[PDB]
Amino acid sequence: NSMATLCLGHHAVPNGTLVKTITDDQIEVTNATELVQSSSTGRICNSPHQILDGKNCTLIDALLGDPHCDDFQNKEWDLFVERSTAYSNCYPYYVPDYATLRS
Amino acid sequence: ECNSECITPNGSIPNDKPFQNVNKITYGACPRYVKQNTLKLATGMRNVPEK
Amino acid sequence: GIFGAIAGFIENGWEGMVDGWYGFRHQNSEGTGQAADLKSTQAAINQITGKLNRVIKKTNEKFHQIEKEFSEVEGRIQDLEKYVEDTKIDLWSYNAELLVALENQHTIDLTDSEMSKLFERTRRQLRENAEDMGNGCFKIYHKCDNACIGSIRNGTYDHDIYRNEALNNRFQIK
Amino acid sequence: GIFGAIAGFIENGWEGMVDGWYGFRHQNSEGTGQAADLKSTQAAINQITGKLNRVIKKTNEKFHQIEKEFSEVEGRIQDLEKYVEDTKIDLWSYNAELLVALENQHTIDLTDSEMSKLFERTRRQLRENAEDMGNGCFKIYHKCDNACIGSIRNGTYDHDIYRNEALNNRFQIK
Amino acid sequence: GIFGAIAGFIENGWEGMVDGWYGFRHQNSEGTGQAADLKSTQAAINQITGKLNRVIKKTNEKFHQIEKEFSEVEGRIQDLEKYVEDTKIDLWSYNAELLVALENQHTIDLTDSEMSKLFERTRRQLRENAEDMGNGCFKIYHKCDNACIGSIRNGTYDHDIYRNEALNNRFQIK
Ligand SMILES: *[C@@H]1O[C@H](CO)[C@@H](O[C@@H]2O[C@H](CO)[C@@H](O[C@@H]3O[C@H](CO[C@H]4O[C@H](CO)[C@@H](O)[C@H](O)[C@@H]4O)[C@@H](O)[C@H](O[C@H]4O[C@H](CO)[C@@H](O)[C@H](O)[C@@H]4O)[C@@H]3O)[C@H](O)[C@H]2NC(C)=O)[C@H](O)[C@H]1NC(C)=O
Ligand SMILES: *[C@@H]1O[C@H](CO)[C@@H](O[C@@H]2O[C@H](CO)[C@@H](O[C@@H]3O[C@H](CO[C@H]4O[C@H](CO)[C@@H](O)[C@H](O)[C@@H]4O)[C@@H](O)[C@H](O[C@H]4O[C@H](CO)[C@@H](O)[C@H](O)[C@@H]4O)[C@@H]3O)[C@H](O)[C@H]2NC(C)=O)[C@H](O)[C@H]1NC(C)=O
Ligand SMILES: *[C@@H]1O[C@H](CO)[C@@H](O[C@@H]2O[C@H](CO)[C@@H](O)[C@H](O)[C@H]2NC(C)=O)[C@H](O)[C@H]1NC(C)=O
Ligand SMILES: *[C@@H]1O[C@H](CO)[C@@H](O[C@@H]2O[C@H](CO)[C@@H](O)[C@H](O)[C@H]2NC(C)=O)[C@H](O)[C@H]1NC(C)=O
Ligand SMILES: *[C@@H]1O[C@H](CO)[C@@H](O[C@@H]2O[C@H](CO)[C@@H](O)[C@H](O)[C@H]2NC(C)=O)[C@H](O)[C@H]1NC(C)=O
Ligand SMILES: *[C@@H]1O[C@H](CO)[C@@H](O)[C@H](O)[C@H]1NC(C)=O
Repeated sequence: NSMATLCLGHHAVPNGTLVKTITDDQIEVTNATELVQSSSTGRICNSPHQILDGKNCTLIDALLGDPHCDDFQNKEWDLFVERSTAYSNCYPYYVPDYATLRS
Repeated sequence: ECNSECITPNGSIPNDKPFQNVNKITYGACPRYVKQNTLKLATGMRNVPEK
Repeated sequence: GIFGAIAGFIENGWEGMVDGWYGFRHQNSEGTGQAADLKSTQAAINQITGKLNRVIKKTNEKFHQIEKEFSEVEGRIQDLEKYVEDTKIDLWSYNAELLVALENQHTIDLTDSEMSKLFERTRRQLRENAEDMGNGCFKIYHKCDNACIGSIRNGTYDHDIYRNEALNNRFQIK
Repeated sequence: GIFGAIAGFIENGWEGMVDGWYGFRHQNSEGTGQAADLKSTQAAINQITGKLNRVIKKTNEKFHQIEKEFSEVEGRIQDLEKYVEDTKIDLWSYNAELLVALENQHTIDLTDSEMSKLFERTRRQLRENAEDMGNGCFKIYHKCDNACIGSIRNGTYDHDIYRNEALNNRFQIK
Repeated sequence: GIFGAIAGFIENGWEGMVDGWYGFRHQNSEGTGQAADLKSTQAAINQITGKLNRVIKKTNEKFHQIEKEFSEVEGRIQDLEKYVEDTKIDLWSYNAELLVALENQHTIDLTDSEMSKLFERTRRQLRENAEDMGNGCFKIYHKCDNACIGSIRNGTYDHDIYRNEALNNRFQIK
C-alpha cells in the first residue's frame, strides 16, 4: 500500500487517585502523595529528645519538693511529661502565677 | 523505646510529611498542624483509562 | 487540558505502556509495535520530582510554645492565647490548601505540555512525509518498516530520502 | 496572551455573538453566516464555574474572639491584642490579593487556551483542504456550501471526498 | 520549557543579540544578517515590568508594636509575645518564598510563550513558501534577498507573488 501509521500517546493506570486543582474539586491522576500526617502510634518515643516521665508528680510538686517526688531532684529534660494521674501529697499550697512558674 | 523527632500528646509522629492533623500541640521537628485530614499532591498526569 | 493533548485530542492513555510515560505505537508492513520515549518521560518526572522535593522539606524544631488547651476559665489572657493559635492554624491550613491546588493544576498542565512537546517534535521531524490524522496519530505516506520507525523514534530520520516517494503518494486523485 | 490567540492573532472579539463564547463565522456561494461552538464554550465555563465555586465557599462560625477596639489606654496587653489582630488582617488581605491575581491570570490564560484548542481542532479536521490565513480564519480551497460548513462545525467533515478538488485549486500558478 | 521553545527546540540563545530579546537571523544570496523583533521583545518586557512593579510596592508605616527581645525571664506573657511574632515571621517568610517561586516559574514560562508566539506569527506569514526545519529556522523555497527578508520582518510580506516559484521548488524529485 506504500503507507504506514504512527501514533503518539501517554500512559494510564487501571486505578487512579483523585486530587484537587484550581478548577476541580476532584480530578483523577495516575498517582499522588499524601501531605498530611493524619495518624499516630499512641506511644512517645524516648529518643532523640530526652523525655522525663512526670508519673505521679506535677512539675511544680517536683520543683517544691513534695516527698513522693524525691526521685525528680536535680533531673533534666528536653520534654517533661505531666500525667493526669498525678497528685499532691504535702502541705496545702497556692501558687499565684502558677502557670507562669510552670512555664 | 523508639526514635522520633516529633512529639505530640497523642504520641510521636513521622515528620516526613509537611503537614499534620494529629495535634495542634507539638514538640520538636514537626509538620505544620492543619485542619485537613488529607491533601493529595499529584505526582503523575491526568489519568485517562481505556475502558 | 490547557495544552489540549491529554483528554483533549488524545482519546485514551495507554494502560499497557508500563516502561515509560510517553511513547510511540505503530503499524506497518512488518506488523505492529510499541516503545516508550524516555526523553519526554524523564522530563515530566524531573519537573515533578523537583517540585515534590521542594514541597517536602522539613521545618525548624519548635520548642516551648504556648498552651493550647486550658483546664480552667481565665478569660482575657486565655481568650488571646486561643485566638492567636486559632488564627495561625487557619492561615496555615489555607496555605496548604492553596499550595496543593496550584501545584496540582501545574502538574496536570506541565505533563500536558510534555505530551504536545513530543508531538510537535515528531511533526517537525517528519516534515512533508506524513499528515496529522487528528487523534494524536500521523499518516505516513511512504513505506516505513520497523527499521524506519526506529529512526523516527531516536531522531535519526532523514526525511529527504523518503521525500520523493511521499510527495507522489500524497498528491494523487481518487 | 500566553497562547497568543485572544488579542494575539485574533483581532477582535465578536460583540454580536451572544449565543456562546467561541464560534464560527463564514462566507461561501450561498452567503454568510455565524454560529457558536458549544463544546469549547462550555469547557471554559465549566473551568471557571469550578474555580468560582471553589473560591466562594464559607468558613467556620467564629464566636467570642478578642477585643479589637479599646476605650482606655492599657499598654502592654493591649499593644499585643492590637498587634495580633493587625498581623492577622495584613496576612489575610495579602492572601486575598494574591488569590485574585493568580486566579485572574489563570482565567485569562485558560480561556486563551480554549480559543487555540478550537482552532487546532479545526486545522486538523480540514487536513490539506484549507490554509491558515493568519488572522484566525482559514481559506477553503473547494466549494463549501452551507451544508458543507455545517459538517465542519459538528465534526462530520470527511476531507477525503473534497481532497481531490482542493489539491488542484491549491497547486496552480498565477 | 512549557511552550517547549527556549531550551526546547531552540538550541541556544544569541549572546550577540544585544538590541532586543527576540529576533531574526538570516542567510541568502546577498550574505548573512541579524536584527531584533521589537514587538515580542517589548511584550515580554511589559509583562515582566508589570509584575515587577506590582511586587515592589511599599506597605504601611508600622509604629509602636510589641517587644521582640526580652532582657528578663517573664514566662507566660513573654512566651505569647514571642510566639505571636515567631508565627508571623514564618508566615511572611513562606509567602515571600512562594511568591518568588510562582512568579519566577511564570516569568520563565511567559517568555517561552513570547518565543513561540513570534515563531507561529512568522510560520503563518510565510504560508506555503517555506518549511519548518525543526531547530527554530525556516527553509525558504524561493529567492529572498535582503529586501525580501525585510518584508518578512516588519510584516509586509505578500506570499502570493512568491507562491508560484516556491511551489515549483518544493515539489521536485531527487
Ligand atoms: C506513586 O506514588 C507513590 C507514593 O509512595 C510513589 O512511591 C514513592 O517512591 C519513592 C521513590 O522510589 C520512594 O522513595 C524511597 O524511599 C526509601 C525509604 O527511605 C526512607 O528512609 C527513612 C525512614 O526513616 C527516611 O528518613 C528517609 O528520608 C526515607 O524517607 C529510600 O530508601 C529510597 O531511596 C533509596 O533506596 C534504595 C534502597 O536500596 C537505594 O538503593 C536507592 O538508591 C534509592 O535511592 C527512595 O527515596 C517513596 O518511599 C515511595 N512512597 C512510599 C510511601 O513508600 C511512587 O514513586 C509514585 N509512582 C509510582 C509508579 O508508584
Ligand atoms: C502512683 O500512684 C498510684 C496510685 O496511687 C500507685 O498505684 C498504687 O500503688 C500502691 C502502692 O504500691 C498499690 O498498693 C498495693 O495494692 C495491692 C492491691 O490492693 C489494692 O490496690 C488498689 C489500690 O488501693 C485497690 O483498688 C484494690 O482494690 C486493692 O484493694 C496490694 O496487693 C499491695 O499489697 C502489698 O504490696 C507490696 C508487696 O507486694 C507492699 O507495698 C506491701 O507489702 C503491701 O502490703 C499494695 O497494697 C496499689 O495497688 C496501686 N494501685 C493500683 C490500682 O494498682 C503507684 O504505685 C504510684 N507510683 C508509681 C505509678 O510509680
Ligand atoms: C537509537 O539510538 C541508541 C543510542 O544509544 C541505540 O541504542 C542501542 O539500541 C540497541 C538495540 O537496537 C542496543 O543493542 C544497544 O545497547 C543500545 N545502545 C545504547 C547506548 O543504549 C539504538 O541502536 C538506536 N536505534 C537503532 C534503531 O539502532
Ligand atoms: C449536528 O449534529 C447534531 C447532533 O445532535 C444535529 O443537531 C440537530 O440539528 C437540527 C438542525 O439542523 C435540529 O433540527 C435537531 O433538533 C438537532 N438535534 C439535536 C439532538 O440537537 C445536527 O443535525 C448536525 N448537523 C447537521 C448539519 O445536520
Ligand atoms: C519597516 O517598517 C518601518 C515602519 O516604521 C520602516 O521603518 C523605517 O526604516 C528605515 C530604514 O529602512 C528608516 O530609515 C526609517 O526611519 C524607519 N521609520 C520608522 C518610522 O521607524 C521600514 O522602512 C520598514 N521596512 C523596510 C524594509 O522598509
Ligand atoms: C493504585 O492506586 C493507589 C492510590 O489509591 C496508587 O497509590 C497506586 O500507585 C496505584 N497502583 C496501581 C498499580 O495502579
